Amino acid sequence: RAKAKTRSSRAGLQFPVGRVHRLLRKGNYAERVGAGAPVYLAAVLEYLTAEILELAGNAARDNKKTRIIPRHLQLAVRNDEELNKLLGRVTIAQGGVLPNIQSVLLPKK
Amino acid sequence: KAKTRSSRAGLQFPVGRVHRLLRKGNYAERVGAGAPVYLAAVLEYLTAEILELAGNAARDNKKTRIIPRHLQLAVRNDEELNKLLGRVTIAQGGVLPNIQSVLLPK
Amino acid sequence: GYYELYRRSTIGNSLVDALDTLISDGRIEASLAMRVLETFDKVVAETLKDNTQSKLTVKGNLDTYGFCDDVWTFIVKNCQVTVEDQSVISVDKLRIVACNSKKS
Amino acid sequence: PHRYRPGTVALREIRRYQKSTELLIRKLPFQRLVREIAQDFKTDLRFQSSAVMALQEASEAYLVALFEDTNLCAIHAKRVTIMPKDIQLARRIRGER
Amino acid sequence: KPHRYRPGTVALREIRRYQKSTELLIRKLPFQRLVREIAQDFKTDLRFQSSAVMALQEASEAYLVALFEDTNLCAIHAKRVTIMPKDIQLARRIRGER
Amino acid sequence: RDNIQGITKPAIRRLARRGGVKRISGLIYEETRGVLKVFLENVIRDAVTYTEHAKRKTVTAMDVVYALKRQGRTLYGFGG
Amino acid sequence: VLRDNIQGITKPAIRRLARRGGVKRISGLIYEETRGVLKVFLENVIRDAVTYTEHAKRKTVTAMDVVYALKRQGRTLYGFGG
Amino acid sequence: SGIVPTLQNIVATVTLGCRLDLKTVALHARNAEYNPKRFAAVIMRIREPKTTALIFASGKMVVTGAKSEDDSKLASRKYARIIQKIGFAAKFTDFKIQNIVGSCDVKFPIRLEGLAFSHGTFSSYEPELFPGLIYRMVKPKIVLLIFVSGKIVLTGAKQREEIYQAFEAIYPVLSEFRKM
Amino acid sequence: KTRKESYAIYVYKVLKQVHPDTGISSKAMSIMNSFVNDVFERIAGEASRLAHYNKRSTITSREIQTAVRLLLPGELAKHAVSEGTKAVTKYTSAK
Amino acid sequence: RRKTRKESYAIYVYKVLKQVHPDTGISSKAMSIMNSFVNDVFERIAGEASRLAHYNKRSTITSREIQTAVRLLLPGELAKHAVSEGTKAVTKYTSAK
Amino acid sequence: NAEASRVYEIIVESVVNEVREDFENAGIDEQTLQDLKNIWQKKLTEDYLIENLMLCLYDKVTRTKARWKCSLKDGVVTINRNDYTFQKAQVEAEWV
DNA sequence: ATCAGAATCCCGGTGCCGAGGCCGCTCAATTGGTCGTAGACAGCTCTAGCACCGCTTAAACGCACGTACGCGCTGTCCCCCGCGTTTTAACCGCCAAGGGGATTACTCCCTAGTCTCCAGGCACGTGTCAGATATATACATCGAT
DNA sequence: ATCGATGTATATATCTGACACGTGCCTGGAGACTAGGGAGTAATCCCCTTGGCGGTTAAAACGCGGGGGACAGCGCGTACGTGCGTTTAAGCGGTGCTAGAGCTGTCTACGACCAATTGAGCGGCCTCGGCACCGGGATTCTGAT
Repeated sequence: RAKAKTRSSRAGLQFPVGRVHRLLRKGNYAERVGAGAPVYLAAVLEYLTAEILELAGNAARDNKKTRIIPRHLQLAVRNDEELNKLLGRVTIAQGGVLPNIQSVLLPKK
Repeated sequence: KAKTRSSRAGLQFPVGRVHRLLRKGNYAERVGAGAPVYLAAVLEYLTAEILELAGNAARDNKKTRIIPRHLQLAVRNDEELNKLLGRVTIAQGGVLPNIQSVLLPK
Repeated sequence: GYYELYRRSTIGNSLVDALDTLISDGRIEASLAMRVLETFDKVVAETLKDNTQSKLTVKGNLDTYGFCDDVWTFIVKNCQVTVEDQSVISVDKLRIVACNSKKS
Repeated sequence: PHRYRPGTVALREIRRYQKSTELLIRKLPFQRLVREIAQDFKTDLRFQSSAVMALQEASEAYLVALFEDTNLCAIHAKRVTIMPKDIQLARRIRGER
Repeated sequence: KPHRYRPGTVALREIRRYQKSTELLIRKLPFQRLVREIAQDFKTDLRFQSSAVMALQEASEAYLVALFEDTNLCAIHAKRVTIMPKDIQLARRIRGER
Repeated sequence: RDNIQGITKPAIRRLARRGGVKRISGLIYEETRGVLKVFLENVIRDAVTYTEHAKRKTVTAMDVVYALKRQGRTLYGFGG
Repeated sequence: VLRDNIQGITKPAIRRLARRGGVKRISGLIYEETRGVLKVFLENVIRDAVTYTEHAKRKTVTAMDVVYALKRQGRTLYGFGG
Repeated sequence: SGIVPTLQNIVATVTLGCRLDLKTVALHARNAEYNPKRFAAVIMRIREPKTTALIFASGKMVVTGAKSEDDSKLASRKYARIIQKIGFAAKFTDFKIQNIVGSCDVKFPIRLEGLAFSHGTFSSYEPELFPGLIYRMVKPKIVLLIFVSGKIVLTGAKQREEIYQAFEAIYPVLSEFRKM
Repeated sequence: KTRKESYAIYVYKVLKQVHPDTGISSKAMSIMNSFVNDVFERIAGEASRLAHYNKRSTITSREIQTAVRLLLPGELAKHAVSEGTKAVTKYTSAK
Repeated sequence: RRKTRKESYAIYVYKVLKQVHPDTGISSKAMSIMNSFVNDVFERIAGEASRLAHYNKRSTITSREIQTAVRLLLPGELAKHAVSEGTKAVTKYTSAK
Repeated sequence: NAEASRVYEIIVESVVNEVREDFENAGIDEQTLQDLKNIWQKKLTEDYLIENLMLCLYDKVTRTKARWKCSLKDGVVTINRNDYTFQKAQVEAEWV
């Protein structure tokens, strides 16, 4: 019998291909799930995770901290246009808001 | 002799088709016996509400045939169905005749 | 392709008088005469589209109207007409004949 | 001669086009615009006539709803004329700008 | 005379402070009690997980802050700085909540 | 009861300051209390419906998250 | 290759759409702003509809493709199939 | 009561029994109006009374504008005489009036919003579309065009005693909503 | 196939039950059919999510009832729940 | 007793984080947010692919439906990069066993 | 009558200078239209069931209870033995 | 421009509790092999989408002019903001009971699955009538004469 | 005030095409039966929620002066609406044709499914370091002169 080698290592991913396949099969999405569908979906999930993790780690470095907290995820999502569009209807707990003051409210000389 | 499930439930909507669509719609791996009966009853009631208010709107326009304009008037004048269909566009429905009071002449 | 009712005018029935006089004099014929009349029709159409400028109105009381074959006809009694391009003329009776501007 | 007060035939137009139900944009220019837009996404495309009609229904309903919000935020600014900033405010509050 | 800031300087300082921070701006026990009296209208003798009330408070505060952003923008559209309730009606009406 | 008055004037001022509001009229407090109350009625009504469907007596964080996702406004960080 | 058909959404058409919306008085820059808004709206809907069409390996945009593209955007349309 | 309605308009139709080629009657009959792309009937009017006719190709024609039933019958006979002088085998038959129009005034304003509230079974008032109530009286089959100005106009009858009975029936219910 | 499946005749029967003198346009029938498919899909999706949330694998009358309470506004929800329970009671009684 | 297993993407998000920022940590609440994000995006893409398979009368969700759902949901640059990553992973998975 | 004199002058000049080619296809002479215009100018020296005349083109006809409004153009009136030419005309009368 | 003062930032010690790594269990993913059927592909059909042409005509467009409304300025006044003082209840910590969420075990009954029959519903075809259109009459309303 | 123009209601005739209805038929739903797994129910347990108590402290409530913004009013000028005549392209109607939708047949690879197994992944324990707090000095911003 061959040595067990996980599907995520075959696809070169960190996200679980097998767990995504099981969640697709039990999720009642279709009566059949293709072989490459969990691979592709796990790759897409890994890419989106990596994008938010670039932006949140950069937000944490800019705040001079080494841990990503909800504020860093909030800043990461809102300062990027496409992740803000993807999470437009999404609120992040303990994330706060973007620092934004309307220019007419600024004092005048 | 076979009698349909809609006649058993006293409905006009097809219980059998709703059961088939629930089974083939990939909603759960099993579908209860009372689920298509309940859902067909709910669909029939909502159809009855839309059609009653649309028939009233058609009588208001001196018409004996429901057009999309009557369905739009029925949906938008009733607040319950307006909340139900707030994100729904009705083709050839027009809008409600609403004028802002500021724009009216003095 | 235009409306053929302008021989009922003075200029038109004088042309038909001229053409059938020359027919009776024995050099022209019906084909020449008819081509004269449609050429007359085109040139009266163009001269009335371009080189008219006066302003003429008549107000009166109507006797008999009518509308058939794309032609309005009116009879107006005791009508007052005025001329401006300042003379007002009183005329007891006048008849109005017209056809639609866009030919079909 | 006789001339209407400025705003009266405007209001009668509002009443007429709110009473009516037909599509307000000329059908063929809208179809040409849809073809032009679709050339960006995929070449030599085809369209069902019902597809272009569905697009026109949706586009006109979207613009009429947007103009209702635009009129509301123009009235909110103590105006009756709608400005482009009225459309920008309506679109940003709606969440799309 | 004691030092007094001009009207609006402290307001801007508070804007910067509360936009820099992330904590809940409503006291937790009053919100707790408000959630419970609203929940009495739907089902008597209810209980709440602490995380449930915290989720409700996060959602309510995010909703109110976004509503105040739209309220501020539609007040500015009226060439104003103070927000009156007509601003809140305009924001909720354009947002399809009325 | 007075629990809607528990959403105090300084709390509404702080929420508006996070929203970037520089000046607040006096009627905003009652208006915001009404808006918050109807929002909470919708979300708690859906959460209690989710709870009663599970034959539960405690409103879980899942019920609130699910009710909010039904409302179209998705909350992260509380599970789901 | 079709070009400059956004101007086919004429000034009177935008005025009529405003009239149905209840607008009494219209500025002059409203027409250009509305043309831009209509353009971006149809790019969104037509991009989604062409994506739906290409997934079905078709070459024509079915009316149902437009209906699903509208439903995806929350702008549900009744009257062209469900 | 002490008021009798005044008659305004009578519409009546008369069949003739033959098919008509209306082009020749348009050519040979004065005051005739025909446009095939607009309306497929000729329209002509006479001096006595101020009334019109709508001759169709099927021979069925309608007379409206008269103010008395016998003089309307006389006008229909005159139109039949016109088409007989034209030369179609069209004889006078099937005379029946379709509707009579009566008007009256009450000389006081009406709390007709309250009348619509108290009589919502047959009342319809919504102001900017039409400023007059349309009351559908069932005994007899008469519709009502009433206004706040007091101009009581009612129509839908086949005989004058019917509209008289409708007027005396509506008289008390309009009288008990005298505005101010 | 050439076969197409629709809720046209059922909407027509409901219309004859409500107003037994009033017709309906084909375009209005298309709107009504799309309305029924939309409401069916919304209630079925909510019931599917209810079944998934409570780790159940069946759609029952309870799932549809709770989905109706979630999606329909309050007075419509009350009447639709009453209608659905009445129909389910009649179906089980008649078996 | 011993409570049942609660599956989460916590370890996978952490592995991705150690690849993308080798020295940056993450709090538990931020991990809960990222878990909710992965669950939400999984549900959105899977639901869109489910509807895609239902529309085309198919009963199988393949990589084509996942790709089209990704193109439908994600904005443009995110969509094209996610399609690139998914295609790369699928061709690498098929190249191996 | 000055403008109308110019009208018939240009119309007779017009007719005589198109009719060259479609007369000379038959090909007789030009003296015929010469003395035609000569004698032409000599000429121009002068019951309720179915000369004064006006003749033109119409645009629109509307009717009230008894009154019409009619906008009339492209014609020449024949009245009072003084033929006049108009750009626009309005005809309104009562029917009593 | 400048200075007193208040608010905020930079730096360091403390410390504490939560992130991260380790260990053990266990169950879910993996490997392997079978089998049914979903779909990929070929091929035919025939439908409707595109392209063209011509006529009509209603709509768009350009222009001209008046006017009313957007916008800027000013005055007022009032009502929110900043701040000091008093009160009050939020919050933290701790304890304690017990309600119910969660888990496990067992049974049973309810639905998936299958086979057979038959009729409900849909495609197709066809009479026919609701509505669009047009006329005439009476009445209300807006703005210019 | 009169009145011309515009909009609305009612009775009637015409014409059309979309609508309601009759019919075949065929495929999907109902009847009948079986099996097995999900769900209902009972029992347990333990944990998390509710409730209370105490202090203490920061936040809320209240009062007050004042100044800055809201709002009303006024003026003006320009941009927009109204109406005209001219231009133009939409729309209707018809014809042709062919690209492509859509359906059918067939065959094959692909995915559900089942059994054995093992190694990833989750719960649990423990630890140490990253960040919050406290405290002090340096920096920046603000109001008045």
